[PDB]
Formats: sequence, C-alpha cells, structure tokens
Amino acid sequence: DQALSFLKDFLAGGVAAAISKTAVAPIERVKLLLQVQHASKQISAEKQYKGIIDCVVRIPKEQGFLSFWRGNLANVIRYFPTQALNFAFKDKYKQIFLGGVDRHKQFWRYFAGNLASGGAAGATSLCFVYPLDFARTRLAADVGKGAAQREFTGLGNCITKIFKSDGLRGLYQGFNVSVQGIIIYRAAYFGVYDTAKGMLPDPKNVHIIVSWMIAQTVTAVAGLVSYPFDTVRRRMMMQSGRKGADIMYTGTVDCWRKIAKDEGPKAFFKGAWSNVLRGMGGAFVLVLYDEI
Ligand SMILES: C=C1[C@@H]2CC[C@H]3[C@]4(C)C[C@H](O[C@H]5O[C@H](CO)[C@@H](OS(=O)(=O)O)[C@H](OS(=O)(=O)O)[C@H]5OC(=O)CC(C)C)CC(C(=O)O)(C(=O)O)[C@H]4CC[C@]3(C2)[C@H]1O
Ligand SMILES: CCCCCCCCCCCC(=O)NCCC[N+](C)(C)[O-]
Repeated sequence: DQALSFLKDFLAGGVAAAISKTAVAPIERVKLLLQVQHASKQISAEKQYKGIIDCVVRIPKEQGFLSFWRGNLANVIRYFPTQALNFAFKDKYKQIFLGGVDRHKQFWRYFAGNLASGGAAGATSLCFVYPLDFARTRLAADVGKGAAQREFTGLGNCITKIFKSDGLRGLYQGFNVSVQGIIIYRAAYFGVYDTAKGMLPDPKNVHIIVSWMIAQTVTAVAGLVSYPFDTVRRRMMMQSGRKGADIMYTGTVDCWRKIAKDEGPKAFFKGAWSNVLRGMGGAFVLVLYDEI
C-alpha cells in the first residue's frame, strides 16, 4: 500500500513509455508528414515526400538528423497527466458502464459497456492532454530548416502561438473525430482479439513469439480500421492558425468530404503503413526495454 511503491511504479511506467515512443519517433514523424503534408503551408505539392524512404533520406539533410524527434517532447510528457487522470476516472467508468453485467450471459451489453468505458476514459483524459497531441502533430509537420524558418520552435511556443490566434478551440481541433476513433479502435481491437483467441490459440501454450506476433497483429488491424478517423483528426489539427479563405476544412464532415473528393478514398490511409511499423517497433522496444 506504500505510497512510495505506487510512485515508483508510476514513474517506471512513465520511463518505459518515454523510451519506446522516443525510440519510434522518427518513423512516427514520417507517418505524420505523409498523413498531413497535403494540409501543410510550407510543403508545395512539388516538394511533398514521395514516401517513407524518400522521407527518411530527406529530413536529415533538409532539417537535421535531430529533427526526426521534432515534437517528441509531448510524447514523453503525456503519460503522466494521462495516467494521473485514469487513476481517478478509469475504474469508475468501468463500474458505471459494466457494474452488474454478466460477461458470459450478456455478451453485447458487456461489449457496449466496454466501448463506452474506454470511450469515456479516453475523452476525459483528452480533455486535458489533447493540446499535447495537437502540438506533437503541428511540430512534427513543421519542416522549417532552421529557427528562422520554423513554424513553431517548440512545445510551449506551438501551444501559446496557436492559443493567441485561435484561443482554446485551436488547441482542440479534431477532438470529436478522435473520440469516435477511440471507440472504433477499441471495437476493432476487442472484436478481432476475441475472434482470434477462439481460432488458433487454445489456452495459450504456444511460444512467446507467436503469442507476441498475434498481439501485434491485433494492434495493427485495429489501427488500420480506425486510421481514416486519425487522418481527418490530424488534418483538422492542421487548420489551427489559419484564417479566412485559408481554411481548408470548415468542419469534420467537410474534412471527410474534401479528402475524399480532392485526394481520393485511398488518401485516408496516407502514412498508414508507416503507422503499422511505428506500432510494431514501439512494442518491440518495450520488450527490449523490460529485458534490461
Ligand atoms: C482516430 C484515432 C485513431 C484510433 C484511436 C486513437 C488511439 C489508437 C487510442 C489509444 O489507446 C487507448 O486504447 C487502449 C486499447 O484499447 C487503452 O488501453 S486499455 O484501457 O488498457 O484497454 C488505452 O487506455 S489507457 O487506459 O491506457 O489510457 C487507451 O488510451 C487512451 O484513452 C489514451 C488518451 C491519451 C486518449 C491511445 C493512442 C495509441 O496510439 O495507442 C495513443 O495516443 O497513445 C491513440 C492514437 C490516436 C488515435 C488513432 C486517434 O487519433
Ligand atoms: C476485422 C476486420 C473487419 C474489416 C475492416 C475493414 C476496414 C476498412 C477501413 C474502413 C475505414 C472506416 O472505418 N471508415 C468509416 C467511414 C465513416 N464516415 C462515413 C462517417 O466517415
């Protein structure tokens, strides 16, 4: 019950999360650039990154090797407020949406309860940490080659600059679709894993390896299914700071339509492969980390 033990666990978790996310930040930046460069003010269509390889080879000489971690501070910080918030809300939402439900005799009522609980805890946390996700994205998208060409010079600068021009709404652009995404993601994750645990994995006796790959596969699939929601989310974040006729999307719905009509249905998955890689590498660093 030691408050000390709890603090130690809390910090250790924050350290682990900070290491894995920092580790895959380069590939995450590529994912973000490909996903949002269409809505960038600095990237002309001619200078757009042609892909992962074209992207990884260009940013070092274009903006400096260190720029691979541009916007990563938000990544190492988010964990703390996020987990602090879960400590006060997470279990309460579970009790609220799942209390009294028999998991075995009421599959769907349980399923829905699970989604509402995850969705409620996620939206609640985001009410506080979303600006961090916002800045992580806007900084990642910034391709300035030096302090003078930087659209934002850092986490604090991004948040303050946007706040001054758009107020709070600017820092929360894309909030709603992100929550929809959280629910779709959770629905796909549990839906797949559920169907999975049935076929091929009897009382999990298989090697740790296959047991890991399977967990990664469920994550990748859940990430793909909800990816479109992530793309309009980030594209909306790119609107903050813009004014008048400069605004590409007037709302989430307008965003969905615009992307579909101006870029094509496949465009919703720009960066999706990079995202799959990012997720895998992230999980691989944690195991690599826990073993040291
Ligand atoms: C439209 C979308 C896409 C689909 C939904 C989300 C996540 C995948 C959704 C996700 O992560 C969520 O899903 C997990 C799996 O079901 C769930 O774990 S569980 O409780 O153990 O089941 C996490 O819960 S928490 O308890 O740890 O807090 C939950 O985190 C949140 O609620 C984090 C808030 C900051 C939002 C977190 C996250 C991640 O990459 O994994 C993260 O930022 O770290 C999001 C990335 C952004 C999108 C991508 C959003 O743009
Ligand atoms: C277990 C595998 C199931 C197969 C899943 C196949 C996913 C293909 C990705 C679909 C992307 C998606 O969700 N778009 C929802 C559009 C919703 N609106 C119209 C409101 O914008």
